[PDB]
Amino acid sequence: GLVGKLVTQLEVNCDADIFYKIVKHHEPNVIPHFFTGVQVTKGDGLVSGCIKEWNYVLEGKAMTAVEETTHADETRTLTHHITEGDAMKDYKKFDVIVETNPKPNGSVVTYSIVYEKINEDSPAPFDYLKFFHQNIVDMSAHISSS
Amino acid sequence: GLVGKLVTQLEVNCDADIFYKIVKHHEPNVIPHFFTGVQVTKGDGLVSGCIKEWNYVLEGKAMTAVEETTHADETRTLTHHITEGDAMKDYKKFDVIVETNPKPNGSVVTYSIVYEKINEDSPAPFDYLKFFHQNIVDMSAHISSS
Repeated sequence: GLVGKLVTQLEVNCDADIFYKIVKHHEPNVIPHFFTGVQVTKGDGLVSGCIKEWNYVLEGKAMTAVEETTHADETRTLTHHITEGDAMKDYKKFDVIVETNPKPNGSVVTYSIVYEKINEDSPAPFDYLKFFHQNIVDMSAHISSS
Repeated sequence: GLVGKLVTQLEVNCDADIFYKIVKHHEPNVIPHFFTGVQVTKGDGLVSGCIKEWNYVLEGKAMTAVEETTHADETRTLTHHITEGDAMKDYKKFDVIVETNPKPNGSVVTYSIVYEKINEDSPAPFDYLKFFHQNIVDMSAHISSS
């Protein structure tokens, strides 16, 4: 089982398009972290994404990652493509996809971690899944109606 | 974020229908556990599922659960419906759905935990997700071609 996907899906009381625009322009200050990096444009001058080098602390351990982020407004989807860092000691591929859709009924938010392990001895990224989950729960608790 | 779903999805080198029949009739002896219970029939005499009371040790702690299992051969789906036990101290609802499908390309196996927390102070079931993940990885490593 070398190729796989972990998912955490949450219901949020908020319109999908609004919530996506919030997620797209926001990060969890309690968590030690910062980034440096650049904005990417499509060629008309308006940002289409970013490339960031993160310095962060996960389960007590300091780590780095380089991620390229792209977005698709029409499907309310953010994609983080990790190319380098501590995660690449365990994974050949590590992508994080964030989707927001309206309930058939507010909204449903889906974090997916699409991964390929280096070898069988690599863990699956349950530590990252819980991290992203708690971060989006925290951000969702500071948003409210009206 | 009280209602949600956790998913672990794995690729396995095995035909989907065969793998489903394996999963359907198998349990991880390393893990302390046993069950008692009964078989359920649809009314023609052939088993359609089971109702089991599990005694198991999760992350060092002894727990119990009562689960009703049903299956759908045509969609290769097993459904475990938990009605009682330690998990119900955290969740109003706790269902585990196991699906096996062929790759568009072997197979893709999907464990989903569909949950509703009692309150905001309840955890999401990352401990169960990792447990089910490692159990299906273990079972998949003992299966091989030909």
